[PDB]
Amino acid sequence: AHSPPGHHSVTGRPSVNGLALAEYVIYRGEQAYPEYLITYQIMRPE
Amino acid sequence: GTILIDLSPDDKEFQSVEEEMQSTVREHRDGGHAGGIFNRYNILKIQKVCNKKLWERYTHRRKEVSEENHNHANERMLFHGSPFVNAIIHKGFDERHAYIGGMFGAGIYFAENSSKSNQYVYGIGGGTGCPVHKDRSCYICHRQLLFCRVTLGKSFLQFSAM
Ligand SMILES: O=c1[nH]c(N2CCC3(CC2)CN(CCO)c2cc(F)cc(F)c23)nc2c1CCCC2
Ligand SMILES: [Zn+2]
Repeated sequence: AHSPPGHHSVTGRPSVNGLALAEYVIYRGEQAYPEYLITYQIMRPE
Repeated sequence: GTILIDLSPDDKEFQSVEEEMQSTVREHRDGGHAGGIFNRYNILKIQKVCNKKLWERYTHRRKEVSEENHNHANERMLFHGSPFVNAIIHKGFDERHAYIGGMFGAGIYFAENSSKSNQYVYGIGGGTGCPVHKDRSCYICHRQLLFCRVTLGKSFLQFSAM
């Protein structure tokens, strides 16, 4: 797809869950660089 | 092309990135269905991704965007989870493979919440979970996220009902 006219990205901002942070969309692969690769496990709540 | 440099846990850069991972975990309205049930991660490794051609492609576009947005690249650091993280670190992001079913159009998606990107490491909605145990909440199998430099430029603000 293409970004909205005159824009380079979309900010998707949750307006109901006040603790949910934003999500972002770009439409050109050249607008992101994969800088860190993080290897992890999720931890079982104790 | 791509080289991966291991960061020492005693390095402030490692600790800084772990802090961004840990502090952006949130509860998800699916009760953990997609990404599993957890409040924190066990970080096993953090590697710097180095690729001169991909970095040059990125900074060239960043300069273009900057000049089109009152000299402001609007560059963020954001998370990306994907089953194809290995392809991404070697080939770069590719808009030919946008997320078609995203709420904000067919594009490349990133999150401020690490735990939102964690919902995509094993596939859309967690897929069928880890390949070994078929468990979206597996505590044993290793997961991988990318922490990415993202140029937003002039960003269209779309409020969502989430
Ligand atoms: O970190 C995020 N990653 C994503 N992905 C990444 C992976 C992707 C789905 C979208 C992409 N895709 C197309 C070519 O790979 C594909 C194909 C598949 F078979 C499985 C699959 F999981 C995907 N979406 C989001 C966030 C955080 C913000 C919210 C949305
Ligand atoms: Zn597993």
